[PDB]
Amino acid sequence: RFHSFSFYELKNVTNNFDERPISVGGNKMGEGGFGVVYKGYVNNTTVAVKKLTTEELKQQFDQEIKVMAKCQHENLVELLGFSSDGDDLCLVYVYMPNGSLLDRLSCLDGTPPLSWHMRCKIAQGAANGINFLHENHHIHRDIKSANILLDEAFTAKISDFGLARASVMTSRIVGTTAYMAPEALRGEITPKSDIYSFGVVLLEIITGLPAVDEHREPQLLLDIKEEIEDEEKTIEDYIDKKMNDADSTSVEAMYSVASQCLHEKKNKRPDIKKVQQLLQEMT
Ligand SMILES: CC1(C)Cc2cc(NC(=O)c3cnn4cccnc34)c(N3CCOCC3)cc2O1
Repeated sequence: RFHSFSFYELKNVTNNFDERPISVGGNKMGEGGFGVVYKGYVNNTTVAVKKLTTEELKQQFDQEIKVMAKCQHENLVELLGFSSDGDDLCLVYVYMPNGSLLDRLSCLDGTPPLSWHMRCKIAQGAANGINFLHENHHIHRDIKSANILLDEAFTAKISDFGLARASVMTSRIVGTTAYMAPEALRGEITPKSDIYSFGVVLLEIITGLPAVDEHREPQLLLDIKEEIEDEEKTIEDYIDKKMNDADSTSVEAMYSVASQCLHEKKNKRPDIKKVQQLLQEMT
């Protein structure tokens, strides 16, 4: 039971959708690729209002709402309402004060680096969210650090279910290439591909490096697995130098999970329940 807003009500919430930089007194918070996300106030509740071909975008809008109606969990973003009355699409969520894991890993706008302790809890939280989705027979298809949000306590919240499928190959290959498993690039749809993408997220957590950097060797973060396997680099060479509380044993444990997640044969990867347990044993 979501609150069916009119589009006009959401204009009064968002100051008729004002533009950019929130770090210097603005209201627009960010963009993923499907919509622009605005900060607003419904009574005293802080909200995030996402303003989104038409048929494909309308299908993602309906799929977001359908997934959110079925799936409530502390490690999933909470949808408060929607509006689709006058040929315009909006999604209103509970506000996440600490933004995305990507933003916090990059220390965007002067935020302090995440500690190893906090990074372990974020990894666990994200895995619990993905487990819930998979337990409810949903494939996310776009797991990445930009889609893991963080509340006031840095609890991880999986977001953006527009591309999700309630589980075969597909014609239209979707996802972010730096996170995608080989079989996903070939066009397969499977929960095993979400596991692979989570492996890339775990590498971002360990290293603080972006998943892709055109100005680096190797350009794709997933390729450090091969460097470490061939012993031309070590895990210690890549560990984020913006932490001071990272013990070798637990970092090695998380890397072992990331390595298993990034197995190139899909059927050799752990399922999400095993990933959850391995991260639980790490802590
Ligand atoms: C000002 C702060 C520091 C607080 C804050 C919150 C959110 N997001 C949300 O509050 C939010 C809640 N549900 N939701 C759903 C989709 C996108 N964003 C959200 C985002 N996002 C913008 C879009 O890209 C992802 C990060 C950035 C951000 O920076």
